[PDB]
Amino acid sequence: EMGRPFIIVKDQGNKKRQHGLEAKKSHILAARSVASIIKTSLGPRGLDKILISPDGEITITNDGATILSQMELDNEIAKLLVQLSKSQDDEIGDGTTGVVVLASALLDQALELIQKGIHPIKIANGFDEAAKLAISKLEETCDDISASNDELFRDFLLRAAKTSLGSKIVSKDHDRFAEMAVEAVINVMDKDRKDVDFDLIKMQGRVGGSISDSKLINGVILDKDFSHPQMPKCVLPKEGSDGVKLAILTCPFEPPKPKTKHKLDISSVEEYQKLQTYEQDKFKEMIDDVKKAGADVVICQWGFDDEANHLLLQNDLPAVRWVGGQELEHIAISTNGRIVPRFQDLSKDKLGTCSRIYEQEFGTTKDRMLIIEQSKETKTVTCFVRGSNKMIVDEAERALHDSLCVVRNLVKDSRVVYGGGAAEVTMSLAVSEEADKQRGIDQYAFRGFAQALDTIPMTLAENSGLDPIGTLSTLKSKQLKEKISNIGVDCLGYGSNDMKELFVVDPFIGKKQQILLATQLCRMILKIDNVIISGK
Amino acid sequence: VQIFGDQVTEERAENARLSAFVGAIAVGDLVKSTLGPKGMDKLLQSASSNTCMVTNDGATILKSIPLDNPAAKVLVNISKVQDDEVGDGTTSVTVLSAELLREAEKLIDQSKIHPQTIIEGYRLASAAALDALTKAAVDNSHDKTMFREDLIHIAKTTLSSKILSQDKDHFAELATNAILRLKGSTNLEHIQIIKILGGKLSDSFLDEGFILAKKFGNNQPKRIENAKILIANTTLDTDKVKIFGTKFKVDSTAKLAQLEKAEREKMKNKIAKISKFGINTFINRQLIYDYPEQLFTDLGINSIEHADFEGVERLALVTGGEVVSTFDEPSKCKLGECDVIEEIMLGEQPFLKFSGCKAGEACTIVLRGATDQTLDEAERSLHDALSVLSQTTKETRTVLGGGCAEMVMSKAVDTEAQNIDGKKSLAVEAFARALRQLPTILADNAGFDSSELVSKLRSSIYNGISTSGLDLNNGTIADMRQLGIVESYKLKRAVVSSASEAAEVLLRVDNIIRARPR
Amino acid sequence: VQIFGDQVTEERAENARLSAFVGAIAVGDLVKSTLGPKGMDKLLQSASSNTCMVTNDGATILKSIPLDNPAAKVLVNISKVQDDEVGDGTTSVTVLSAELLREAEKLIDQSKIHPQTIIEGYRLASAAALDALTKAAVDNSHDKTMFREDLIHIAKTTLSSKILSQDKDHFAELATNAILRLKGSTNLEHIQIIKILGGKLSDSFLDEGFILAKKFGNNQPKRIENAKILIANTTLDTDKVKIFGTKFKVDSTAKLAQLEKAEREKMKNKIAKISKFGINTFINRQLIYDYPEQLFTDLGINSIEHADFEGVERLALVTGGEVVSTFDEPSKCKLGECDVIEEIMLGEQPFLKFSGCKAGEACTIVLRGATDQTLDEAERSLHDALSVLSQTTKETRTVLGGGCAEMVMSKAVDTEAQNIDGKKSLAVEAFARALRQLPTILADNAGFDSSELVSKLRSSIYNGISTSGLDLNNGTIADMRQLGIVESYKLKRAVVSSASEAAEVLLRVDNIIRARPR
Amino acid sequence: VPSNATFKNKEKPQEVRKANIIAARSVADAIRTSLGPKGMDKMI
Ligand SMILES: Nc1ncnc2c1ncn2[C@@H]1O[C@H](COP(=O)(O)OP(=O)(O)O)[C@@H](O)[C@H]1O
Ligand SMILES: Nc1ncnc2c1ncn2[C@@H]1O[C@H](COP(=O)(O)OP(=O)(O)O)[C@@H](O)[C@H]1O
Ligand SMILES: Nc1ncnc2c1ncn2[C@@H]1O[C@H](COP(=O)(O)OP(=O)(O)O)[C@@H](O)[C@H]1O
Ligand SMILES: [Mg+2]
Ligand SMILES: [Mg+2]
Ligand SMILES: [Mg+2]
Repeated sequence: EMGRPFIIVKDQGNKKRQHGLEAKKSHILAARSVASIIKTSLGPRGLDKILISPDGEITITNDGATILSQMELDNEIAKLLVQLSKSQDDEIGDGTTGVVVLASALLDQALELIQKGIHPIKIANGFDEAAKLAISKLEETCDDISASNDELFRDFLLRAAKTSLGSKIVSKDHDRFAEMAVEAVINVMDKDRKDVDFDLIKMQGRVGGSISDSKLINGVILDKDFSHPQMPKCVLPKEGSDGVKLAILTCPFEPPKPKTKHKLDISSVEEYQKLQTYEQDKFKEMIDDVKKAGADVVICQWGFDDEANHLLLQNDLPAVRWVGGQELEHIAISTNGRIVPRFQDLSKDKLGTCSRIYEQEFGTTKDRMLIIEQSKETKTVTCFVRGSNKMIVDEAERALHDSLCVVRNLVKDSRVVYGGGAAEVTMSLAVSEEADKQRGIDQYAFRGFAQALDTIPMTLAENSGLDPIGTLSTLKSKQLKEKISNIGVDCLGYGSNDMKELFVVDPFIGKKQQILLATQLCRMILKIDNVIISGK
Repeated sequence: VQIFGDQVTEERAENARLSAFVGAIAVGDLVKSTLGPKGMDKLLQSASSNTCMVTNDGATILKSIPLDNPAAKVLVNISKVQDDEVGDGTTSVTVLSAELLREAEKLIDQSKIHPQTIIEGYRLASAAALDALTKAAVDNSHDKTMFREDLIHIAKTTLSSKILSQDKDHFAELATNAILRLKGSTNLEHIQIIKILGGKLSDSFLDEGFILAKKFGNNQPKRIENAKILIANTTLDTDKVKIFGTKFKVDSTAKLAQLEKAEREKMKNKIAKISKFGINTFINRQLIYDYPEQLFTDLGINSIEHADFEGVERLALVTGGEVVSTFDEPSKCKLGECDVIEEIMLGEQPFLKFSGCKAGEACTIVLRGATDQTLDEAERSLHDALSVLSQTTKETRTVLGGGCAEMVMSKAVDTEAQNIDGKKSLAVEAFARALRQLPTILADNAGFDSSELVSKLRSSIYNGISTSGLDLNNGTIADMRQLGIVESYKLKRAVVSSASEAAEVLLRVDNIIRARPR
Repeated sequence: VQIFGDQVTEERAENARLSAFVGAIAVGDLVKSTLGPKGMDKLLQSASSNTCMVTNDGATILKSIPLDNPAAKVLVNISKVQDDEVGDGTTSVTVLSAELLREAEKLIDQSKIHPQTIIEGYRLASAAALDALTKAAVDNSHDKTMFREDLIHIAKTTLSSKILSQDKDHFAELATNAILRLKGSTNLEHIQIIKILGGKLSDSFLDEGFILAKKFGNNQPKRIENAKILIANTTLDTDKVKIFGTKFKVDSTAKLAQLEKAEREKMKNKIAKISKFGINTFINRQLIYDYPEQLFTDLGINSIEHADFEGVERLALVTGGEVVSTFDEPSKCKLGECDVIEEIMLGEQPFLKFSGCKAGEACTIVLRGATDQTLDEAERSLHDALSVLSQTTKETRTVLGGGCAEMVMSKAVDTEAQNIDGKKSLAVEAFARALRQLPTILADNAGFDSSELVSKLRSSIYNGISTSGLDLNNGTIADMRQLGIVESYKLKRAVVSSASEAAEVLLRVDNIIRARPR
Repeated sequence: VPSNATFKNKEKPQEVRKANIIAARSVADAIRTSLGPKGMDKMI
């Protein structure tokens, strides 16, 4: 110091540092603080958790990404775990909780190896070689399902659909949600059974009713009523016709005006009466254009005034207002129609086709929500989910979203594996076997990853209330006795640790992604030596 | 290592379940007094502007009161959905869902049952519960006279809980006539409840017509006969053309005198097209200015101004006509009819009385009561009464109440508990014992015994009489068909499903995370 | 109005009650984990001076923790006096008192029974319980071998919950041998607890004679064979003469030198009076000055100074002689004899060990351990054991333990529950469920299923046999006479009587008046 | 198999025992450096 103010970085006294062994203990214990939150949540016997936002709204969730997303944290090590769960949620949409506890399992076993004095790069290189070795083994042992016909391929989705719904609420009606989830993909799929578009199916929840009232409808959900409700609510098609002849327009019902600011000057009373004639003839020509086109229901983007209500009512033409542009993207794909810009380009080939249009109340005074249904298979399915609470229907959205994502993973060819703790133990005993001859300096590194994989079965043992040591001892001895590797920890106690029989399947791409994100983050956290953090 | 920020309350221990369970018990005990016919009304003291509010419904109470517990929000939200869905039975969901968590508390503490086992028993117990209502219901659709009698007894049951327990004999006829008036339209927005303070509570009535809140403008008469009603939604007053870029290039003010005259000529021409229909009354939603008002005087047409858009829907259906605009084509357009129109006065504000209309697809109810709080309670009651009776038309099946609905569920639930031998039987019995408490609090509010009176109802049903129930005026068991009280199937289906699923929420919670307030 | 003034909390009949019951729940849940053999010890951190305290006794847990709740102060005081009376069983009073109020909370809410009616059921239920407890007891002390064996079983049952649960087979001999050496004298002041750091828990050995932490003088020898022991409550210090108010007027310092000669000659003649008996040691209560200390050298007398008040009686009873101060008449006051007066060292502090005394009416328990927190637990553990076994000498009747005393008492209560008419019979059954909840908690702390063992124990005892009990090591029902589990009759009588009075005080409450604190 | 004979409530003793173990081990890490001939001295 030598008396002068010895300052280097701006805000010297505010920020701190941390190094040596104490920096590591702050990292591993920070992961254990997050792992204790996730450990009591994972598995079918888990428990939900309430996340209170600053605005007073709550969300009852048991998925690791939504928990960590709405969690106000200060430690940076947990903030990387917040993004790891979000990484698993965005792409695969399965295993968020698993990655958080698996990455902590690698971190917890790494704490013992740091005490022995192994360099962190040798620790990180050991998990990288062990992770690829486990992926290379699990890719050989899993079987392909593409040889079976379409009748049995539907059953494999039901195996994974019941797996994803369970462990979540919506696990009662889960037998019908599995059929409803599989029925959504039967309508929306490619003929070659590959690269299905997920953006065609959007999520839509409704606060009201009960879970039993939910059903399948192929159409669009609009949160609005028809214009001037004097007409009958449920419009029917003609006796002989191809359909209702849906019409969509991105032009409001008005006289044509320039987009630029204009100044229409009327210097005479004769020109003023022609403006009155021009005002009326445009509305007369407009309703005659849609009349000759044969449209029954009209969808307008930018709304219209009250003059067109009576012209549309007399001709038996329902209509709506303030339909957003995102919904028109959904209407054109569902009804297979083309959106015309204007009336001069109006033609009968661009109009859509759907079965029927109708509206119901759902209760007393809530709001009139529009419903559309198709008479055949189309490229659009809109799940109509009901719920007794706002948190129930909110959790049912992200639960069913993960269900469709798990089925989306199975659309990829030859990616199936039987889970239930079997995938963890079958990848664990081989790593310990390789260490016996690949000893080197990294012998304990393989043993750490072998013990870290087994923690997820022990996590299931804690939630199910069984003895962990007796469970892992029986599974390890059974895997050594017989090379059949589809036996896992069954929590619902249906008897039989065997599992193809229970029907538990998880996607192969999802399971290998667990150790990848876990190992890839553990390689990053172990590199940190200096921890500089500034004050808020 | 405190990963969370400053001022972050987290509970990851037994206190989390205790804090979530005690919150529902506090919300549960708050509404125990409001249940039943002998229940006491409650009083709300607002924090802003001293605006008091007297209400018996639990949905309005719990939404108004502030509660920071996350468990309280679930009881607030399940009551809001029940208030919006059916409009009745909100306090039953609040007290039953809290009692299910109350009964589930001792299983967690004393017997040490897993939370997944308690919900698993409630799944099978709720399944057998709804199956009891499948066989216990009765369809009275084959006869309209019996269905007319069913709407009476449902009005007797719903209106008895509110302050109108004495005057329910008169409003039961008023309530059922409004439903037969609507002839199946379950939209509650088509009934205008005009609030009038003063007079006796039994002075309410239901006139065959639509009562306006406003009067005629300047000189149009009060009493007329054989008036043709025409409704319009367009401006009809100083017509600002659809493009606002219009202008007048005026070279001299003498020509601008002709332009303003031309605006009066087209308006004079528009009113001339109204006279082609040959009408005597004209109604428009926009407020009418002076110039078009004057031209109706010579034609002998009445004018009403500033009608609300929600009232135009009620006005069109009572009159039976149609809202007409673009008056060049009078042939295709339709207009209503009425026998007599007369302006009346109920209190200080005058109103327009319509009577003798052809269509009767809507009505208006005029309430008369001492205070604005009693009048408001009346509105909340009739709204809850008409909401249940409106859904009774689409859901014709009904269920007998008075403790018989909860007990016949428990008769089937207790039967199924033996065929599921193991530890799940205690959970199903807890669901059964939770249903016994609804007739218990109904007896406690009237000041009767909780054990002996429920014990007599227990023995009466197992003997082979599925029509026995509680009678509170005398304090003994009586037949429900003779007394004439019955609820709808959608109501009992809703409260059992809402209270069941509400118990599933706060049983799957172990950790409570509280971030900072904003 | 406001008569009580500012900052005065008042409660009335719904805030008054349910604040004591939740306080009874709050104080009961703390001591729930400490009950039984598999109970976990609670650690208490002081607010000042960073003083920690490891303790299992429920009284000591409530002594240190501050509790502003008035209802919890009742449980604080009843554990204090229970520790004063018996010394063991304070946790059972707090648990049984809390569960009696937990049951009575449900009888007031669910069954809607008056509080006075609940007490009248508890009076008859407590009378039936004590009558069954009196008849279930068994006589003892007729055979000294059986009396020796029962004290060993009582010591094993007492130390099973403390830290000495693993070494109770060895400490039972140490506990019971000291009590028989008292020769009927019931007093705990005759037993010393010397704190020694080092060793392990099972290194505590039985001492022959009496040992204490004192030291010889500067010039005294190490060993004297067959030493005569004397105890002086005397002042061998600067005696002064006691007519305070004596001063010395001096005309010349010649006689003042002879006056100081007389002071030394005065004390010389006093030490010469000691040598007339021919003793070998001299024990004084207070400090001995150097001039008396030098005079014991040539006469062959040992010297021990600064003896505590308790140490005088503790050493005199082992010696057999009486405390002498006058030293005038050598005829009376026959002294004892000790063979080995050689001191030993246990740790870093030498202790004077005696052996081969006339009588052993006072004893000393030498303890070895690692941490002082464990030695403090060792002190409180054996203090409860020696207190129970000391009162077992005067009160001979005993009763079987292992949870059988609770269920056999509830058998007569359930038998007398049927013939009592009215609503108080439910309160009589509530008392029975309170007795049943103690063995329910014994199975919870051990980690085994509680409903099965309580159901098997309850069904087994009603068959006709009354010797069955809970075996928490194996997790099944077994014979208590084989395992050797028995407790005193006055212990369970005090627990049931104190718990009955505990519920009676808190159930007769209707208002709370909390004045302003100083 | 599952949902029988027990349910482990009051997991705060498990959380407290973990906090006491890591608290004792963190103090032991400072004393661990002073072991053996190649240990170091401490000034307080
Ligand atoms: N019904 C079931 N039977 C057996 N195992 C299941 C069942 N449902 C889920 N699991 C297992 O529980 C583990 C954790 O899944 P979970 O945490 O619920 O999914 P996510 O991590 O995507 O939230 C998975 O490895 C899976 O194998
Ligand atoms: N006169 C009566 N006799 C017998 N039972 C009655 C009588 N009046 C009301 N009840 C009972 O009291 C209950 C009142 O419920 P209610 O207060 O309407 O619930 P909520 O207010 O939650 O809709 C009904 O279930 C009905 O069976
Ligand atoms: N070895 C044992 N086997 C079975 N039960 C025991 C055993 N030791 C004690 N108990 C039971 O524990 C209960 C309370 O023991 P106690 O010594 O009073 O503990 P505390 O001093 O903490 O109150 C007694 O009722 C007794 O039945
Ligand atoms: Mg999942
Ligand atoms: Mg009601
Ligand atoms: Mg004891």
